[PDB]
Amino acid sequence: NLYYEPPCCTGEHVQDFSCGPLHYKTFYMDERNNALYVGAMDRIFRLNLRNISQSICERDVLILEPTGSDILNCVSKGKREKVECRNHIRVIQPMNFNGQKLYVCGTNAHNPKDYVINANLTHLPRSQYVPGIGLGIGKCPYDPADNSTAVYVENGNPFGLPALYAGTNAEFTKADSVIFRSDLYNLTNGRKEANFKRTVKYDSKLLDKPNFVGSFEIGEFVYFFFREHAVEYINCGKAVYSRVARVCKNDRGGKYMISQNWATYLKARMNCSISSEFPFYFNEIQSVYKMPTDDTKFYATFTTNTNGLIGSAVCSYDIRDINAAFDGKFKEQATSNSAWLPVLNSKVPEPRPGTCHNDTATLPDSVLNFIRKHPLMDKAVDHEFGNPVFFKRDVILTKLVVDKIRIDKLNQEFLVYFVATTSGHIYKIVQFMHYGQRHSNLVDIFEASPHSEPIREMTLSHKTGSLYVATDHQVKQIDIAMCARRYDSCFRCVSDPYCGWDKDVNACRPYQLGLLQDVANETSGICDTSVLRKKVTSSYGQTLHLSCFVKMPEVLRKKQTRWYHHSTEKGRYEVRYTPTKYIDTNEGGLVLLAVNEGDGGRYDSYLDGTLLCSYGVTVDAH
Amino acid sequence: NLYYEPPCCTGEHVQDFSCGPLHYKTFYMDERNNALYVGAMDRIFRLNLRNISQSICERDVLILEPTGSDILNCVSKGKREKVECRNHIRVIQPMNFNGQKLYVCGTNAHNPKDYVINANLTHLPRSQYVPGIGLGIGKCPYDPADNSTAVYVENGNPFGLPALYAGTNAEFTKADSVIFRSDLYNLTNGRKEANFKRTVKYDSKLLDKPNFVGSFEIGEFVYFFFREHAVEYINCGKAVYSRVARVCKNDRGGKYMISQNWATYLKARMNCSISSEFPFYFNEIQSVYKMPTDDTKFYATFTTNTNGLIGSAVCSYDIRDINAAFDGKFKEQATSNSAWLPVLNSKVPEPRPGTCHNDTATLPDSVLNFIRKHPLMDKAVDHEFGNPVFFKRDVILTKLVVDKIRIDKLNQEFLVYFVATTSGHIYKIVQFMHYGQRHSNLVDIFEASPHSEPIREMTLSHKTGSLYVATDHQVKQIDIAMCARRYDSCFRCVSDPYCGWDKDVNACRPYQLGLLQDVANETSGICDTSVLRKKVTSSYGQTLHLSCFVKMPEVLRKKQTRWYHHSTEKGRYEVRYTPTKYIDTNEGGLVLLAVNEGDGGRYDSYLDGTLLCSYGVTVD
Ligand SMILES: *[C@@H]1O[C@H](CO)[C@@H](O[C@@H]2O[C@H](CO)[C@@H](O[C@@H]3O[C@H](CO[C@H]4O[C@H](CO[C@H]5O[C@H](CO)[C@@H](O)[C@H](O)[C@@H]5O[C@H]5O[C@H](CO)[C@@H](O)[C@H](O)[C@@H]5O)[C@@H](O)[C@H](O[C@H]5O[C@H](CO)[C@@H](O)[C@H](O)[C@@H]5O)[C@@H]4O)[C@@H](O)[C@H](O[C@H]4O[C@H](CO)[C@@H](O)[C@H](O)[C@@H]4O[C@H]4O[C@H](CO)[C@@H](O)[C@H](O)[C@@H]4O)[C@@H]3O)[C@H](O)[C@H]2NC(C)=O)[C@H](O)[C@H]1NC(C)=O
Ligand SMILES: *[C@@H]1O[C@H](CO)[C@@H](O[C@@H]2O[C@H](CO)[C@@H](O[C@H]3O[C@H](CO[C@H]4O[C@H](CO[C@H]5O[C@H](CO)[C@@H](O)[C@H](O)[C@@H]5O[C@H]5O[C@H](CO)[C@@H](O)[C@H](O)[C@@H]5O)[C@@H](O)[C@H](O[C@H]5O[C@H](CO)[C@@H](O)[C@H](O)[C@@H]5O)[C@@H]4O)[C@@H](O)[C@H](O[C@H]4O[C@H](CO)[C@@H](O)[C@H](O)[C@@H]4O)[C@@H]3O)[C@H](O)[C@H]2NC(C)=O)[C@H](O)[C@H]1NC(C)=O
Ligand SMILES: *[C@@H]1O[C@H](CO)[C@@H](O[C@@H]2O[C@H](CO)[C@@H](O[C@@H]3O[C@H](CO[C@H]4O[C@H](CO)[C@@H](O)[C@H](O)[C@@H]4O)[C@@H](O)[C@H](O[C@H]4O[C@H](CO)[C@@H](O)[C@H](O)[C@@H]4O[C@H]4O[C@H](CO)[C@@H](O)[C@H](O)[C@@H]4O)[C@@H]3O)[C@H](O)[C@H]2NC(C)=O)[C@H](O)[C@H]1NC(C)=O
Ligand SMILES: *[C@@H]1O[C@H](CO)[C@@H](O[C@@H]2O[C@H](CO)[C@@H](O[C@@H]3O[C@H](CO[C@H]4O[C@H](CO)[C@@H](O)[C@H](O[C@H]5O[C@H](CO)[C@@H](O)[C@H](O)[C@@H]5O)[C@@H]4O)[C@@H](O)[C@H](O)[C@@H]3O)[C@H](O)[C@H]2NC(C)=O)[C@H](O)[C@H]1NC(C)=O
Ligand SMILES: *[C@@H]1O[C@H](CO)[C@@H](O[C@@H]2O[C@H](CO)[C@@H](O[C@@H]3O[C@H](CO[C@H]4O[C@H](CO)[C@@H](O)[C@H](O)[C@@H]4O)[C@@H](O)[C@H](O)[C@@H]3O)[C@H](O)[C@H]2NC(C)=O)[C@H](O)[C@H]1NC(C)=O
Ligand SMILES: *[C@@H]1O[C@H](CO)[C@@H](O[C@@H]2O[C@H](CO)[C@@H](O[C@@H]3O[C@H](CO[C@H]4O[C@H](CO)[C@@H](O)[C@H](O)[C@@H]4O)[C@@H](O)[C@H](O)[C@@H]3O)[C@H](O)[C@H]2NC(C)=O)[C@H](O)[C@H]1NC(C)=O
Ligand SMILES: *[C@@H]1O[C@H](CO)[C@@H](O[C@@H]2O[C@H](CO)[C@@H](O[C@H]3O[C@H](CO[C@H]4O[C@H](CO)[C@@H](O)[C@H](O)[C@@H]4O)[C@@H](O)[C@H](O)[C@@H]3O)[C@H](O)[C@H]2NC(C)=O)[C@H](O)[C@H]1NC(C)=O
Ligand SMILES: *[C@@H]1O[C@H](CO)[C@@H](O[C@@H]2O[C@H](CO)[C@@H](O[C@@H]3O[C@H](CO)[C@@H](O)[C@H](O)[C@@H]3O)[C@H](O)[C@H]2NC(C)=O)[C@H](O)[C@H]1NC(C)=O
Ligand SMILES: *[C@@H]1O[C@H](CO)[C@@H](O[C@@H]2O[C@H](CO)[C@@H](O)[C@H](O)[C@H]2NC(C)=O)[C@H](O)[C@H]1NC(C)=O
Ligand SMILES: *[C@@H]1O[C@H](CO)[C@@H](O[C@@H]2O[C@H](CO)[C@@H](O)[C@H](O)[C@H]2NC(C)=O)[C@H](O)[C@H]1NC(C)=O
Ligand SMILES: *[C@@H]1O[C@H](CO)[C@@H](O[C@@H]2O[C@H](CO)[C@@H](O)[C@H](O)[C@H]2NC(C)=O)[C@H](O)[C@H]1NC(C)=O
Ligand SMILES: *[C@@H]1O[C@H](CO)[C@@H](O)[C@H](O)[C@H]1NC(C)=O
Ligand SMILES: *[C@@H]1O[C@H](CO)[C@@H](O)[C@H](O)[C@H]1NC(C)=O
Repeated sequence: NLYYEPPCCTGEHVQDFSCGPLHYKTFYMDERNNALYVGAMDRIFRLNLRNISQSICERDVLILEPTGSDILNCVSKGKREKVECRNHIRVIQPMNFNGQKLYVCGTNAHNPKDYVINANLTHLPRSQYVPGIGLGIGKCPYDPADNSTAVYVENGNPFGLPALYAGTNAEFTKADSVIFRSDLYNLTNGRKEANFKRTVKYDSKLLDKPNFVGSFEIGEFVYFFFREHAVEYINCGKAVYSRVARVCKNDRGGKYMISQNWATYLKARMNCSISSEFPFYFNEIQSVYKMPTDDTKFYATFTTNTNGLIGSAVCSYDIRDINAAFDGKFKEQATSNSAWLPVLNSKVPEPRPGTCHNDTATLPDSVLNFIRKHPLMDKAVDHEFGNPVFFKRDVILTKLVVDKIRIDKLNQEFLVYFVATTSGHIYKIVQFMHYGQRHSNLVDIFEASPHSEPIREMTLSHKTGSLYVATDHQVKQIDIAMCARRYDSCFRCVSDPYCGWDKDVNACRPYQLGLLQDVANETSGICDTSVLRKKVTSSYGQTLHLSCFVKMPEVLRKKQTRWYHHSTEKGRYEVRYTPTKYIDTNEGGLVLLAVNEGDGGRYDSYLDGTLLCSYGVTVDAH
Repeated sequence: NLYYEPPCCTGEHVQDFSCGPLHYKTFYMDERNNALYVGAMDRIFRLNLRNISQSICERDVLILEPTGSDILNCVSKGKREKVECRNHIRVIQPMNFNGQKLYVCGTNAHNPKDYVINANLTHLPRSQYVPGIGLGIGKCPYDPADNSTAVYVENGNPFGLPALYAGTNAEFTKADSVIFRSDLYNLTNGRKEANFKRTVKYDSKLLDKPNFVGSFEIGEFVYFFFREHAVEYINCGKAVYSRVARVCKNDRGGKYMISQNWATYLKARMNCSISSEFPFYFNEIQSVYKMPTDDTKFYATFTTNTNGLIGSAVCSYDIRDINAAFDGKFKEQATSNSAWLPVLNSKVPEPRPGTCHNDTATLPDSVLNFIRKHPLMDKAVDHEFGNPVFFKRDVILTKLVVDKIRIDKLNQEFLVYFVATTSGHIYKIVQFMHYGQRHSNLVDIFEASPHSEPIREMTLSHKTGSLYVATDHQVKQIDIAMCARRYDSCFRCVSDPYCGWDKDVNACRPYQLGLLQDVANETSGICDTSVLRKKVTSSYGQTLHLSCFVKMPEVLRKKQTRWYHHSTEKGRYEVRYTPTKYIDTNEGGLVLLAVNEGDGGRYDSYLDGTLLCSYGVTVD
């Protein structure tokens, strides 16, 4: 009766875009030009970032479908031509080539093909040839189901030349998982200046059935995030571990026989666990996110193995801890029958393997010999505070974006995580500090996609204050703050860091100084004077139904509702549920069966000890 | 008016015995003599097995408290005098010595002491001395919080002599975990005939912080069940594994320098996992149970590590799978920096290590050298069907007992597991077979102890049809079949293997041929003619509350309540839950607000697609 929250967000603060079941995947956001590029099957879209509903299917698209030759070879004798032999876009990157243009790569019917196109989704002139395009190693997956990553890097490579860094698995029939860098071309004079870079082929010490979840350029390096079969666990069982790997941007490879291989490739296990004498590990990373303005923090989701009892967690990682693992001890298995042990630093050659050098071919061979035999660091990368930001049983958390909020006049700084689930929901998790410790609270759960439709991509725009979600059927823009629309109660309003309750107008608003807010729940009872007792009348003998929410908000549905009654000649007491007098509803409601005289009076409803709503009941003689 | 199940069982089918916070622990059940012996702090009781409330505190007890010097020395070491420095009974075993006597061992103020007493809880005459009795060191723990085990064996030991086998800690401050056999005495002539047997002292390959949960004499062996730090896991992290260890009762030890050590000690990991490409392990065994008349099956509880996300499982084991591990390949860590690998059979000496022999000192030294370096088998003992009988998230399962109901027709059988939790509850799980596949069903949950009072011991008397639970505050006898008391509905009655529904009396009775029963849920409409049916009226469109149970039984809250509405103008349709019209009640009810003309009709309540109760709604 009192509180009603409109469902969200699959019913304005929500904008949809769809041209059919085109398997939308791969985001590239250009805030300065109000553009959200979205890849799809045989297509790339340029959506209006401010309001993706204002984009038109026929206008804001560029068709990139395979040739009849590539479709023929892909079908062969037997293969699905319906989606598997289409051109699934997997890479969309900003690329400098006589101005700001887009580098695009697609699966192209199991024949990865890359392109360079204008920002307005037009081809370059037919006479315009871009050096390196269509040549070399496949730059994106052969398979639409492959989990790959890529990042186009303008600065820091050998000779100041641009290059694409990428991790991919190519065909699943063959076993060629690789982290590679494209050939270094001078795009002006067309000369190939340096050969490509790649992990040693078929070396399971470098990659063992990886699934890539992200890649970033930071400082003088490029970092890759993936999960893989844990080689160092084989003597104890089968496990999938999470990895961050690192290469120097200026890596040129070693001497003649190994010049095509990385000379600086290292990787480390990522630690996401609940701390104790027996740490509980979430071993399988699902996605990683970096704030565009912060190159020092990485936020990632991890799950247990999805067989058996399931749990998910969110952990955060500081670049100094990542690099600490790469500056620390190496791991080593001396023989195939040996334990995995740390290497004495006195055994490490000089210069230290993994450090950057302008001329890696000049490094002593002992350095290259060592790094090719010790790609794995001994240290597992420390997660901040040694515990998950957030963890949850029986949920698979996948994509995530992270926002930042500062209230400098009250000295409160919050992170807000938006984390997708395999069921199509978004978790709204706020992080805050209290007495030197980090805490989190699940602020909200809303629906972004039906259960049968997985969330394939998620990104975030600080400029538009919107979250973008891609599924197989549409793209969905969701405002990260819906204070006025979503929260009609002080109770819900003050828990959201974007919001604040205005007791004057009795409504939830975007936060500003002077509004009620308690993200950390450190002033419980702040909403007491904002609970407006609703007076109601009822005749003698008829059934009355008291309820705060029409439907209890999802994040609150598993908390305790306790009702109290205060009438004349009766002290205030808790309402015990009897079969034919007091009934509870799964929404925290109170039903009065056979109302008599003494049933009238004050009724208070508390949720985990905090006052939720109040009623004034009057009963006549009928 | 509604189905009502009264609470159970903390309040004629439940009997209590208590003489104070005496820390009741250690059961020994003598069904032939209607006795349940219970150890306690400084006390041992003999309870009437048929009805433990008949027992009298002052009459059915023998005080066994430490000497004043024992208590003095116990607090000299820095222990707490109130509880730690008392004599906690930890072993009660039947023992032949001029008749049927009892072997008793207690912690005795961190100075383990053992005794031999009569079955009626009286001391033997002081003139009568029992050879070997006196010091309990190696026989029961120093610490009341220790998890130890022991079994007294009359037959199969060297020279036909009796012996106590035990796993415990041999030192109160220093760590000396040991699996141990007492000195072989001839109790008639009083001579010490053979020395004790023990695992090599301080050898982490044999025991590494073990917590023992049971021990049994089976065939020519004694088996020990325990969990311990997983030594073969150290290169990958920290873990606790579950083990079964085995010694030959034959065992006399090797030659002169190692004569005191087992020559036949082997152990193997125990596998309790959900089967898949990535098995999910429950690694920490909590208790093990064997049926008195069956030496081929063992039933155990396993938990994940209690830090982090928690689950518990019940797995069963066949003796042949246990011995298959001991007959299989050995595990080996060649050097301290080596992987753990299986040993080529051609490298194993003869006679095969771990096999029994009348004269183990005669075994070639190479056999003894091998078995002392390779105590751990490569194979992990297969659990039956490769999956838990039953597993549950968010609960810690501890003690368990298992009953067998024999069906005459077609040689079938039900197993009923009674499994305690740390919260004081007993899970009642029936296991049944169908097309050669194993199934289980959680039939009931009831309360045997308050949450803050953990369950310390649990046993089962098939003769009396009762289980017995020991807590710090009391002993509780609970009938395993409470058909008439617990179930007042056909729905609940037919699912319990002990019970059957009688339509003539409209009640639940102990099962006999003719009553309705559907443990396997193969005739879902069996209770349709016996469901709760009633008619209700709603005036002026007031809010109406339909319901079947007073309180939904705990095991039924997991299923989905669905209401169907039959009208002459709307047909039979499932009532869609809409916030402005239809609300759910935590006890399976249906709340119709703003009743109208079209709301009238028949309302059937189904629990997971089985009819629970039906309504006839008319509106005026
Ligand atoms: C992710 O982040 C988590 C949170 O930050 C982090 O949690 C911390 O986890 C640990 C568990 O990993 C918690 O517990 C501690 O565990 C320590 C390690 O103990 C075990 O490991 C020993 C070493 O074995 C490795 O190293 C050998 C030599 O290289 C190899 O031969 C082995 O094969 C093994 O190698 C593996 O691990 C190496 C290091 O990771 C790695 O290089 C290698 O490649 C391979 O992967 C074992 O010797 C030890 O076994 C001994 O002890 C057990 C009893 O537990 C016996 O059963 C065994 O038979 C054996 O004798 C373990 O298997 C412990 O040392 C540590 O103990 C100290 O602290 C506790 C209190 O915290 C004291 O009670 C205890 O007495 C110890 O105190 C003393 O010593 C230490 C140093 O020795 C000293 O600092 C201290 O002041 C005191 O003097 C403790 O139990 C820990 O609590 C967690 N922290 C928090 C804050 O929660 C997690 O590890 C991270 N994960 C990863 C992967 O990094
Ligand atoms: C409890 O009961 C459960 C239910 O009954 C059991 O479940 C079964 O679990 C297994 C997994 O454990 C599932 O199988 C899939 O795994 C197996 C095993 O493969 C892994 O192990 C291989 C061998 O590693 C070990 O032996 C080496 C040789 O001795 C050692 O050098 C090494 O250090 C390992 O040692 C440990 O294990 C052994 C044996 O247990 C032990 O003696 C040691 O002391 C030590 O503890 C590895 O080679 C594999 O690695 C592979 O993957 C790497 C990438 O990560 C590659 O780099 C590498 O080259 C290799 O490819 C794995 O780590 C597979 O054999 C099995 O194969 C499928 O496919 C083959 C194809 O031919 C087929 O023949 C198989 O039948 C199977 O279909 C699977 O991949 C089972 O599915 C599962 N069973 C059921 C019914 O669900 C559980 O095992 C049991 N637990 C215990 C502890 O007993
Ligand atoms: C990818 O590949 C492209 C294409 O090759 C490359 O771009 C080229 O870089 C070179 C090197 O910087 C450029 O060459 C220089 O260009 C400047 C500017 O020239 C134009 O503008 C002037 C007006 O100021 C006109 O007069 C001229 O005709 C051009 O239109 C010149 O000033 C440079 O001249 C010096 O060096 C020449 C030899 O290299 C001499 O012949 C000449 O006399 C000049 O010498 C004087 O200056 C030197 C220092 O600059 C000094 O060392 C001498 O002693 C002497 O004092 C030179 O021609 C070229 O224009 C670029 N081309 C394009 C299309 O941009 C990219 O650099 C490459 N990418 C990467 C990452 O390497
Ligand atoms: C790239 O990375 C992604 C993400 O990490 C990988 O995606 C996993 O991919 C596999 C294979 O495609 C998926 O597994 C499938 O899931 C299907 C949907 O199953 C759910 O829904 C069913 C109802 O329709 C339900 O029955 C099913 O239950 C089963 O799984 C439960 C645990 O997941 C288990 O408890 C149940 O008992 C039961 O076994 C699921 O709830 C299913 O129909 C398929 O048979 C198959 O299982 C995973 O869902 C993907 N995971 C995620 C997080 O998206 C992808 O494989 C990677 N690519 C490569 C090449 O490796
Ligand atoms: C802000 O913080 C306040 C505390 O700092 C919150 O108030 C408290 O909230 C808790 C619940 O989180 C209430 O909890 C109690 O829980 C115990 C134990 O609970 C368990 O056992 C029962 C019985 O089996 C089981 O049913 C439950 O599910 C639990 O597993 C109960 O015994 C108590 O009766 C009570 O329910 C506190 O009562 C409550 N008040 C105080 C003063 O602690 C407050 O809700 C927070 N506000 C927010 C988050 O908006
Ligand atoms: C022998 O085996 C036993 C069973 O496996 C082992 O038992 C474990 O013993 C430890 C320590 O004695 C217990 O840990 C403690 O739990 C208590 C009480 O916990 C409960 O109450 C608190 C509130 O007071 C609540 O927060 C918890 O959630 C519990 O509800 C704590 O107060 C202690 O600080 C400590 O954490 C284990 O709980 C217990 N586990 C089980 C399954 O019984 C025993 O340790 C073994 N003996 C030896 C010598 O190792
Ligand atoms: C623990 O110690 C107990 C006390 O000694 C053992 O019990 C004793 O067992 C012996 C059996 O050897 C038993 O003796 C029997 O034989 C005696 C002599 O008999 C022989 O002599 C006749 C004629 O002299 C000859 O023809 C036969 O071939 C044979 O060689 C008899 O005098 C005696 O009455 C009896 O028949 C002892 O009586 C018995 N002692 C007691 C107190 O029971 C016990 O065996 C041992 N436990 C184990 C497991 O070894
Ligand atoms: C005895 O066995 C029958 C046959 O399985 C049980 O009926 C079935 O119960 C399951 C749930 O255990 C029902 O499944 C569910 O369907 C809903 C709606 O589609 C879905 O949301 C759930 O995820 C689940 O899949 C199933 O519909 C139902 N079958 C029929 C015909 O009603 C019955 O509950 C068992 N009875 C007892 C007392 O165990
Ligand atoms: C985002 O764009 C869509 C489409 O242009 C807007 O939807 C329209 O809303 C106006 C006024 O509310 C109507 O007159 C149109 O008929 C709507 N068009 C469609 C296709 O529904 C939407 O309002 C825009 N949202 C924002 C926040 O500007
Ligand atoms: C088990 O023994 C208890 C204790 O003797 C019985 O409880 C008593 O029942 C008798 C009647 O048989 C009453 O006279 C006593 O007042 C009861 N005492 C208590 C403390 O309850 C109990 O009835 C016996 N149960 C069975 C099944 O024999
Ligand atoms: C407890 O049991 C012992 C052992 O049977 C009893 O002691 C016997 O008492 C009878 C007399 O009734 C004597 O003839 C035996 O010689 C005794 N045997 C021993 C080994 O002492 C004792 O009387 C019993 N006590 C009670 C109270 O029943
Ligand atoms: C390495 O290259 C950078 C950039 O070209 C340059 O500034 C630096 O001086 C070089 N250092 C050496 C030692 O060659
Ligand atoms: C071992 O002793 C038992 C009984 O003591 C006997 O039956 C068996 O034959 C003996 N075996 C050998 C090899 O002496």
